[PDB]
Amino acid sequence: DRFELVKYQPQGDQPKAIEKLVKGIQEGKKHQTLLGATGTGKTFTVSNLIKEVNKPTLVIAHNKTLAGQLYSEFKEFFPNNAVEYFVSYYDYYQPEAYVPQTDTFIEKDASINDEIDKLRHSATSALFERRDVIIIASVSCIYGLGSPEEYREMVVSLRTEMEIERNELLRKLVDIQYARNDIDFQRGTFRVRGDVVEIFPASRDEHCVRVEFFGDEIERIREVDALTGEILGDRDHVAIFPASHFVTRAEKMEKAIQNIEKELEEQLKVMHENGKLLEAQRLEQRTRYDLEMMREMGFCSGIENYSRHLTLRPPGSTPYTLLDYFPDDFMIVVDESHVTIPQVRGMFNGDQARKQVLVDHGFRLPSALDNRPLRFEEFEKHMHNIVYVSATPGPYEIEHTDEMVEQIIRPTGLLDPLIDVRPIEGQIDDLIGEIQARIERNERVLVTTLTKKMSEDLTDYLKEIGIKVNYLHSEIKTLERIEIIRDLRLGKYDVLVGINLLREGLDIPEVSLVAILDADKEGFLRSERSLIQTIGRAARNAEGRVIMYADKITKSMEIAINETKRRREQQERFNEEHGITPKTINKKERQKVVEQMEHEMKEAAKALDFERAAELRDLL
Amino acid sequence: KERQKVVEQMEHEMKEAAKALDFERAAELRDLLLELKA
DNA sequence: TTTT
Ligand SMILES: Nc1ncnc2c1ncn2[C@@H]1O[C@H](COP(=O)(O)OP(=O)(O)O)[C@@H](O)[C@H]1O
Repeated sequence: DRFELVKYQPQGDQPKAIEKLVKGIQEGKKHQTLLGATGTGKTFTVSNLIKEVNKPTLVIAHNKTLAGQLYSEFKEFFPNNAVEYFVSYYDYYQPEAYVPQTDTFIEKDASINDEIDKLRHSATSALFERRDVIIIASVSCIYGLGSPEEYREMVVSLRTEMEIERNELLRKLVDIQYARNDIDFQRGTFRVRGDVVEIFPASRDEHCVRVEFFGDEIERIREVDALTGEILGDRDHVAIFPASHFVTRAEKMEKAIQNIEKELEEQLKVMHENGKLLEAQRLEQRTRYDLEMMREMGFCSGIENYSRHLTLRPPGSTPYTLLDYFPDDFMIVVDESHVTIPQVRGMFNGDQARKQVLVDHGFRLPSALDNRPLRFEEFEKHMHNIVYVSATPGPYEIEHTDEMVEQIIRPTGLLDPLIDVRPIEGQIDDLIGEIQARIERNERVLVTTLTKKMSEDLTDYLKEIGIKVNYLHSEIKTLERIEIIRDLRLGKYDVLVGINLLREGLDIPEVSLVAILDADKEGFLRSERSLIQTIGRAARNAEGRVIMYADKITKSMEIAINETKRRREQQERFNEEHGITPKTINKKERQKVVEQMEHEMKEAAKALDFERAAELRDLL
Repeated sequence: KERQKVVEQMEHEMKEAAKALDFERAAELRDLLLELKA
């Protein structure tokens, strides 16, 4: 079950980085940190690590876009091993919560995205079928999922020449959440024509399994294209896995409704005892309806709130998560650990706050808190070997690593950027001329401001002057941010102005200067981490530069600038010694009418009506 | 997988030309994609 | 930006 890594070849200090990481695992180190400067080919080093050490491995990312971005990259890297994608199947999700300040109730609202649910089944099922598995996951991997042991157990195993009656197979299929559907054959479904059962495994939406009977004997098991009926391959064994990650059998369920009534009675005593009358009226009203529905249907909305009860498991119990579907001997790679670790930690506490106000006000039983992500202590318990990837490791990462593993040599020898510090007086003006110059070399600019105020003004200033610019409002969704970045790349804007440039996908090779206003102001935005990552955006260009405007040099500035300067020096040492040349890898009435024609254009692109999209483009 | 890999790749590239506003190229791809489905 |  080896990993088969598939166009590059370790360049720069990649070999050395890989060497240390692997050795580090071999030495059985629990925490290592790959201190990779931006643009150094971090995901490729990780890839090499994975191949040499040969464990199933979990890759955690802070946002879904990056996650998707790595997934793509790893499917290309290991075309022959199971790369999987474990994220939230919610395409929209407005949680249930209560606001006491206004006595109003947010109903849970949610649309499940079929493609993702499939990719999550693809993921958990893969961990049971083979060892050559990479999963790219969000913090979804610390949220809850049925017992891996109950799931591994509820697998229907078919093999040719097996004895088994067709209808018996059907029973088993229903007990694990499959749905007989003859007219609309989709994943999660099976269909029957005489001696042929066709199951559409929940983890596929393209291929299915055809089980041809003769009496009570499986004759052959085929893989077929579901739409067509075209045969892809015979199998002598097939594992069909549950079509859902949390199935309660009727027997478990009866006892649960019991336990929920007992909990409920206990809780009512305590509220009535404390004169929380309104809250008990509601707790009981709600819990009782939920219960009726569970006797009638073995289903109610918000059923997940009762999850711990459906496991028959004792209070305070750690959820089962993806972490649990892995072998004991597994590896975790934490991309952007400075952001991702905080995020992994903040999940339990953000979750428990929301539910406690719901429970205090009687919308949910206390047992509802047992439906939670993991505490970080619990996460920690699944740490066999863990590699942290960051140009700016966080405190957790530093504290637990013995020696960093640095990776600073970019593939095309692209250098860390030159930094100018200049004073706060003349700021806007000095900057203005640095932008004009840049517009003249068909190059782009990022400027970071501390505030909404300064960002807004300077943007209006730029526009007033006939410069093309966009203000990245913190309220901008990444989907939108990407339209804007692209536009910057293409030249529809020449400058971007914002507060946080460390927002996703801001790494663009056409950017030749990064201006940092109010650099000496420390805080979050001018910490060593921020400064560095911000400096980071100027290193995708053979000419990259950074101007920090500041009246003094702060501890943050010092460490930031110093590190940039050490790196650039080694990257030049190397470049020289290796003969490499740094190459770049690569008006109110009109405002409203353009916004509406851009929508109608984006719309026609999606419909693939590319001729209409172009009429609209040439309009704009 | 090999035929669908090509299709999935033509697909990506076609969304990509749309996003560059290279709609000309996007149509060309579209029309090509249609023929292979057929 | 992320989750139920
Ligand atoms: N060994 C290599 N040889 C050639 N090119 C590489 C190599 N490793 C990475 N690259 C490419 O060069 C660029 C820099 O890598 P990137 O993934 O941006 O690194 P990071 O994850 O540190 O930002 C990427 O587009 C990457 O695909």
